[PDB]
Amino acid sequence: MRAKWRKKRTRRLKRKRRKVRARSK
Amino acid sequence: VLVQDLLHPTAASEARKHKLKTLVQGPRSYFLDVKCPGCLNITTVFSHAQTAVTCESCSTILCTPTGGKAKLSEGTSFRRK
Amino acid sequence: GRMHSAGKGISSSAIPYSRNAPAWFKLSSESVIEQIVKYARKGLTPSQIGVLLRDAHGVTQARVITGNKIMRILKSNGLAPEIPEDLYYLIKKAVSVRKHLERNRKDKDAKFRLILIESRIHRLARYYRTVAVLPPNWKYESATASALVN
Amino acid sequence: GKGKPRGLNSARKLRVHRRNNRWAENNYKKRLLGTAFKSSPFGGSSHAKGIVLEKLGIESKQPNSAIRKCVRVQLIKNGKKVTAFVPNDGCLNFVD
Amino acid sequence: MENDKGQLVELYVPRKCSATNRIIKADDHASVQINVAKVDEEGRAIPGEYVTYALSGYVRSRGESDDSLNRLAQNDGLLKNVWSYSR
Amino acid sequence: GRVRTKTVKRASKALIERYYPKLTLDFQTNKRLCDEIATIQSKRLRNKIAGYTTHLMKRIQKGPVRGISFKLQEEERERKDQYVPEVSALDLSRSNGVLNVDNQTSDLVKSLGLKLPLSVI
Amino acid sequence: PKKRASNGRNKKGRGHVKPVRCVNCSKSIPKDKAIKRMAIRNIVEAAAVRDLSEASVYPEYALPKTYNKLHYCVSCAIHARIVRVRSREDRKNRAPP
Amino acid sequence: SLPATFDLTPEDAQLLLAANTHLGARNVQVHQEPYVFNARPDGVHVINVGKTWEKLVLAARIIAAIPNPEDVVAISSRTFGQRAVLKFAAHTGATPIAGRFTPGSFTNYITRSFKEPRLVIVTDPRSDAQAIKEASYVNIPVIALTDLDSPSEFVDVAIPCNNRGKHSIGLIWYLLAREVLRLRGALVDRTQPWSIMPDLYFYRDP
Amino acid sequence: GWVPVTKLGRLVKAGKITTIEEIFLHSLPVKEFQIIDTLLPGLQDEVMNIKPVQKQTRAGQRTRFKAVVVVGDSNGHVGLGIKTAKEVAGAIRAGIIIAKLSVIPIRRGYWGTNLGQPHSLATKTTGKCGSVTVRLIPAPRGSGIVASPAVKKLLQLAGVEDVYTQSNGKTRTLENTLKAAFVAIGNTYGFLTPNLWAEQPLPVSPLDIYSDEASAQ
Amino acid sequence: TRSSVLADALNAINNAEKTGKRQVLIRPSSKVIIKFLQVMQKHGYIGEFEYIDDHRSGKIVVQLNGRLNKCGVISPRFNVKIGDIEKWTANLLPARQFGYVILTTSAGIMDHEEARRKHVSGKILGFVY
RNA sequence: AGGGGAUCGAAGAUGAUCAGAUACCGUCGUAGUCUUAACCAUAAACUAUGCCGACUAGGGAUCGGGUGGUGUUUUUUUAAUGACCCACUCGGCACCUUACGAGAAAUCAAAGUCUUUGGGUUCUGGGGGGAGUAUGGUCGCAAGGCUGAAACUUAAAGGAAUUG
RNA sequence: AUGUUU
Ligand SMILES: [K+]
Ligand SMILES: [K+]
Ligand SMILES: [Mg+2]
Ligand SMILES: [Mg+2]
Ligand SMILES: [Mg+2]
Ligand SMILES: [Mg+2]
Ligand SMILES: [Mg+2]
Ligand SMILES: [Mg+2]
Ligand SMILES: [Mg+2]
Ligand SMILES: [Mg+2]
Ligand SMILES: [Mg+2]
Ligand SMILES: [Mg+2]
Ligand SMILES: [Zn+2]
Repeated sequence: MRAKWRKKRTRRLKRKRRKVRARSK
Repeated sequence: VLVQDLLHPTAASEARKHKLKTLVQGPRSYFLDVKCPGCLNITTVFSHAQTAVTCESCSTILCTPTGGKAKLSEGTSFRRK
Repeated sequence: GRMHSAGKGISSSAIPYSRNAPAWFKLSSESVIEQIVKYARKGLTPSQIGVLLRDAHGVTQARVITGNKIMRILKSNGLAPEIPEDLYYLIKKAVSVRKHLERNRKDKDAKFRLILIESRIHRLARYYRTVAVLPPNWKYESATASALVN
Repeated sequence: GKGKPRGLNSARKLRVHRRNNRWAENNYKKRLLGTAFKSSPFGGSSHAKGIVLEKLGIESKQPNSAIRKCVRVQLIKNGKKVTAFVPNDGCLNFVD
Repeated sequence: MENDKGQLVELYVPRKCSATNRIIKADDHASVQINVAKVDEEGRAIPGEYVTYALSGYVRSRGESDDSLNRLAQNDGLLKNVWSYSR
Repeated sequence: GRVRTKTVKRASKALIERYYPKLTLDFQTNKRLCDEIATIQSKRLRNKIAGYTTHLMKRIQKGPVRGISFKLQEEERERKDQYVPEVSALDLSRSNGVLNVDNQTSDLVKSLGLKLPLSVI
Repeated sequence: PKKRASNGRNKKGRGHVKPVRCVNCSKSIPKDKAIKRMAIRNIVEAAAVRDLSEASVYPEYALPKTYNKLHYCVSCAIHARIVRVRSREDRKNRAPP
Repeated sequence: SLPATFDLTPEDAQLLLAANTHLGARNVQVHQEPYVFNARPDGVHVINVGKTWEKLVLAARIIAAIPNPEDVVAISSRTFGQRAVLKFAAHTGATPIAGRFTPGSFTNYITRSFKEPRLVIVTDPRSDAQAIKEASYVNIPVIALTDLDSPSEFVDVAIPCNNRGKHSIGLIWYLLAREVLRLRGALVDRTQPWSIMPDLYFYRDP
Repeated sequence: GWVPVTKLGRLVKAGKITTIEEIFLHSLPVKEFQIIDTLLPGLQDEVMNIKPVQKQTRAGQRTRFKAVVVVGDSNGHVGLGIKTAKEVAGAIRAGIIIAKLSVIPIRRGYWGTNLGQPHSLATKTTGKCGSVTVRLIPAPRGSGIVASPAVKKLLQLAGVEDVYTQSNGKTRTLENTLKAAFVAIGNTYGFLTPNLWAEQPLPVSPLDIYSDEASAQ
Repeated sequence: TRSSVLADALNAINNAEKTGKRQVLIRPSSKVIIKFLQVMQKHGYIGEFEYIDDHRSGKIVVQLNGRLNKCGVISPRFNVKIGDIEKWTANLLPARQFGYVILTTSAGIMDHEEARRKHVSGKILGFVY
């Protein structure tokens, strides 16, 4: 995969992880 | 080349080199005795004078500052010492 | 060179090899000293004193003619300023830049130049404090910069 | 210069820079972090006893063939489960 | 390079360039040896009698062999007003 | 096309390089001695070689051509000399018995030679 | 590797150059990189010059020219053959043909 | 060290000035030529014909030092000097190379070629660069007729002269041959003008 | 026979030049291997390696064979020849020819005192070919040749008996390593030591001393 | 800025020697430079050199004779013990028979041979061979 | 968050192609594009070449300043500047040739003055992935920025160049 | 203008 699109997919994954972690406490 | 007299370069070459890049650095400027419209003194004026030098006992301009050497008001005489 | 720039300019004065007064110079050492004191009492800094001396008179270097530097002559005759000449002009430049910044507030270039000028001021003041020219507690303050030069 | 301080009084910076850059070596980093003790089921030991859990046929990677007849073994020391190859022609009948 | 009891143990004491004093190597094929025939009694170019100059391949490659040979010849005679120490 | 190949051109060239005091510029007598001074294995090739030799001989009499050196080009090169004889080497003529040079050339001459007719103007 | 000794553009000591749009495809290309060709054509190209000189009411009209600077991107210049792929040594030749 | 007979006489001095050897290259000149007399306006430089004569004499002595005359090879690919080198190798025993040098003449010992000179003289170093390169491959000293803008690389003896003028080129080659013959002994006295005129070396277009 | 060309070869056949030291002194270019054969009769050769070089062309694998050959007697002389040919035997023979043509002198010296028959090099020397750098350091007696097998073979064919070697770069490139070692060996006579400072009278070349050996009668 | 005038002088000398020049102008030509040049001249690696006394720090013109393979400084000026002089000579010089490691010692600037026959040591300054 | 919002235009809507084409192409078109006041601090933020200092080839252009000329041209009334030419010089953007030299080579007046290794100094890298991920800290309104592993996995990945 | 895998 293009490195830019790998970075974008990783950023989306990081955002999803941040959301799922924030929902827990 | 590979062989030359670094201690006795030609006077033409030394006059061609930059004032700092000569064998021993020295000023290429000088002083002039400007013939004043008055008397009692001959004013000494730097060649690269940054000032608009006036006569010692008068108010006439002897030179006008420029980037390098100064002007001479277009009426003057000047001895080069 | 150009401590706060990319320039490599070498333009500077190339004083003559001779440490003695020129032959064509006939004015007395006491006379040129007296003219130096007259200019200083008229309020000229050593730089402008030397400029006038070499432009309108024939004195080439006050050190080679009178055996003493202009600032040293002024200090010996009690005309030395509170702060050195170069520091005073650096502070004045900083004051001008800051006064322009107050009225512009968008000149990021002026802000950058003010930072450069103030860094130069602080380094020069550190040197002067080290050599005890300024008091050891001397501090340059932007809020009091103008009151020190006017 | 060569990109490093040469000054006679720069020994502190030289040794600190060397200390920082030694972390990029695998052996040094593993030794200083003690990776073998935590990871590496053999807890920094050459050999380890275990109890055989299962005979498995692990197919060799390309371009090869000939599944290798390994065994899943639970180590007595720490209970971790590892796979061990049984090297000889046969010799899987020699383990149960 | 001699040994104890002072006998030459080294082969091929090499020649040296007359302009740079560096060794002319055996594989220095850009180097040149120049013989200038001696003149006796208004010419006649006595054969087998020369003034000999060695010029290194480095000098010849740098294109200073002409100036160096002018200087060396004028130093040895052979030339009167070509090369000047000041320039 | 009627372009001649190597085996014709080179053979004709060699035939000239070794048989110049020999066969003239007529093909009929050029092909005859080819049989005795060359072992050609086909009459068509012999005719081709003889024809190119004839052409080369016909164009050799009007100026030497490249790659033909039969030990007579040097003799003719020595015989043909002195294009413009008996008039001058461009010395002491074409002027008022002087050299029309510049002032800087005048100083060049006065450096060492004080005896030279100069018309520096 | 680095194909061109300076770059595929002309920018040294500049840093940034404002872009221009390719006349063929409208691609944004820096002005120093765009291929620039001046087209100075007769209004009547070659064939109807005689017809327009005949139909003209003015003797010796001296018909005008159309001037147009064309800025091309690299892809469009190569496709339209304003410039062509050159040999490695021929690339180091800035003189126009 | 050379006796008084070897200095530049007025006859060959005015010969050089007539053939325009002193008209050197334009204001652009290789910065390895101290043979330059002060530059005249219109760009043309003045070559010191005295230095030209002394360099010519030194080159002549170097040629005379060669034991076998055929070991001297004179090279000129330019048309202006082909006849000059042919005359030089006709008078002296040198080996001529007029026109193409056939690169590989000093290396590459294949026939029709492969002379082994002990000295090579070239009319123009720029047009005969290949010969100079091969000489630097096989240790061959080089004399070159060099203008003020001629390359000095692998040029052991430069003779400063106008290499644009056919008269200057032919006269320089003629003087080289004459001095070589005088040193060898073919010309018993070096005071006679060597009656055979220096037009045998000039090129002829018609 | 020989029937020489390249008049240096004619002189060598005629026996006017009897040692290769004169050729080295006058930097005479050598073009025939028979000169080296007649001047160094005891010149033993060794094939360092033969490797196939392949050119891809229309199913490819042109697969020519390149041979590296080191020739030399173990007294002061080595040559290195690298040559490619269609066949291994021809590549080896042409490599031997090229190595003989490339034979150069080596300057042996003393590590310590002047006890005769020098055993080491006069100075440290470095040669570089490709990325490989080979440095030869003088070593005390009995050290041997501390070098990799190929460089050690080249040095022992050069006659060095005690030397240290240091190598940098991809030394597994045997051709580059051997060329670098050859350059380092050759630099021994290009390094100017104080014991070579004394001026020499610049002797006359044998091509001038015996000049009547270039003609065709 | 300028940090070692001796380093600048020796680098200029190296560049002139390796370009084949027989003379080299070095500035500002300090006393350490003068002493180093005097050691090189005493050991015959350089010829006559002129100190040009401008009323600045000065200049020097050195005459080179082509016997200098390499001159260089060791920066920093490492302290060298008598036992470490041998290690420095082994590292820097091409051979044990020639070449000189130059030290600044309290007995003066001198080559390692003079230093070890005076039984003195100090700081390493450079090398010449 | 205000103002402005012509044009183009992430999104979205659509027409056509395609096997599918909510892609390329076409028509609209929101945010944006513009500006003020605050954030953000990231780019192939590139010359993929840190900064200061010295030295080592040649050359012609060009920008700015200066110096000189029996200089050409412009008028004020001697001259002067203005523009231009020639030469030199300092500083700058670069360029051409050659490289003693350097490099793996492409190429490089620096990427040279390095095994003949040391002018001063800052930062960064240690096979390829995992991974600029997890975690902690910190900054941000957010998007994210800075700092940053490990387990595990792999014999290559990669650079330049050659021939097909 | 387009034409998918090995
Ligand atoms: K298999
Ligand atoms: K809008
Ligand atoms: Mg500076
Ligand atoms: Mg700074
Ligand atoms: Mg590519
Ligand atoms: Mg940018
Ligand atoms: Mg499409
Ligand atoms: Mg970044
Ligand atoms: Mg970067
Ligand atoms: Mg890694
Ligand atoms: Mg690749
Ligand atoms: Mg497949
Ligand atoms: Zn386009």
